[PDB]
Amino acid sequence: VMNRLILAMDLMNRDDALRVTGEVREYIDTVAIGYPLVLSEGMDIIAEFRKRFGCRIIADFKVADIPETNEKICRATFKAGADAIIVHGFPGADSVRACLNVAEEMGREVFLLTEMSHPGAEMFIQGAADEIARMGVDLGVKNYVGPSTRPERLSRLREIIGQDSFLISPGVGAQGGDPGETLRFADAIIVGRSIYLADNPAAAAAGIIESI
Amino acid sequence: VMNRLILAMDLMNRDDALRVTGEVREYIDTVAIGYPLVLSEGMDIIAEFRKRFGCRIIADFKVADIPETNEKICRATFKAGADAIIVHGFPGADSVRACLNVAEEMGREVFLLTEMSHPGAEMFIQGAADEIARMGVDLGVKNYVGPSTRPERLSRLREIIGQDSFLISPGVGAQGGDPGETLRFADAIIVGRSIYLADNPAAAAAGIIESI
Ligand SMILES: O=c1cnn([C@@H]2O[C@H](COP(=O)(O)O)[C@@H](O)[C@H]2O)c(=O)[nH]1
Ligand SMILES: O=c1cnn([C@@H]2O[C@H](COP(=O)(O)O)[C@@H](O)[C@H]2O)c(=O)[nH]1
Repeated sequence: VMNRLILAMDLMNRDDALRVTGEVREYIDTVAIGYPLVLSEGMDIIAEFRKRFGCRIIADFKVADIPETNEKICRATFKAGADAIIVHGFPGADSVRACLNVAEEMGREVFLLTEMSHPGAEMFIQGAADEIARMGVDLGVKNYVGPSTRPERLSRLREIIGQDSFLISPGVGAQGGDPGETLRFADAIIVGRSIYLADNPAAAAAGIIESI
Repeated sequence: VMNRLILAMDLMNRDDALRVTGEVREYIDTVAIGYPLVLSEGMDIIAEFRKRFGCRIIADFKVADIPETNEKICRATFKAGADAIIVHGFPGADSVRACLNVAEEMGREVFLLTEMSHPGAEMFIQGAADEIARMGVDLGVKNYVGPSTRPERLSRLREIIGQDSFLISPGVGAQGGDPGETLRFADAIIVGRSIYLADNPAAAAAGIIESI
């Protein structure tokens, strides 16, 4: 992705989300849109962003349901125009396969979330993360999400998925992760608050890019 | 699109197509892939390009069949990963609507080809072009294709579709169209041979961009 930087657009109103995204578009061509914005403004916001900014959109929906429901969520999300969707791996292989099947049918991509960046991830997710990553490899997953806040875990994840897989990483800035260190292992970093809550989002994005 | 320039990749072998596209990727982020490449290397080439170059892909398939077949062609094309498809308008409204319905279902876009750039277009297409464009407006089409070789016709087309519609235009360079003049009316120009047959495709792309 451009400058190896993905904007996590978690503002909850359309006007502010459009303003900040437009201000940083010269530095970023990929935006992660999640439920905070979608549940506040509707799924139509995805197509609006894609058209207005000409950016790729990753739906950060952390899909985590049974196979049948996962298929419906993925279909609705790709119908809305998303280029990719983030899916949790802890619910198991059948749930991930359901997402992969819809992405195959619709010409889109699935990103498998393996270990999360927040403190609570140490309770249950971290202990299953290596196996979740190996499961992804076994299913043919080529895109993964791992934690900026734990570079030793990001390194282990990169080890399991190989150099050919694409790995993106949130937890940079506000959560404590460092851009440069994270990019030693991840292909791109996801940054939300450090950019969208900044007094000058464009200056914040430019500063992150210059630091790397 | 980046630099308002779209590469028409009509080489017929994968190695040469990948080489030229990689050489000009710093100048272009949108590639039109048509049947010369797809019928020679397979539909899988679309996903390969999208991944390898991170570019948007327009399938320049000039869809021109009955509604039922158009739906199948569009479904197969979007399944392959194309972001948009070019559809002929001369076969009529039902044929275009079939394409629009599949694009809506799959979160993608349809570009309506209204008047073609080659000499033969004067025989039958030119006389129906204004009505084909008006039909597109009536159907809700927002993306159009018009001829670089006839700027007065491109102007008339822009007049019918309005300033809000997106208009791209082939026939630049080899066919005689001028980049600058075309961009007075079109949002982006499509260029094939002037770039892909050049001794230095990157220098050719850079030269077009500097001229505008
Ligand atoms: O393990 C994960 C997975 N996803 N995200 C998401 O990535 C973004 C990070 O935002 P931030 O830069 O403001 O902390 C938010 O959308 C958040 O839901 C994390 O932070 N950690
Ligand atoms: O009216 C039209 C519609 N489509 N194209 C297409 O646009 C490209 C133009 O290539 P060129 O720059 O090599 O002439 C080719 O893929 C061609 O099929 C035209 O040239 N004219």
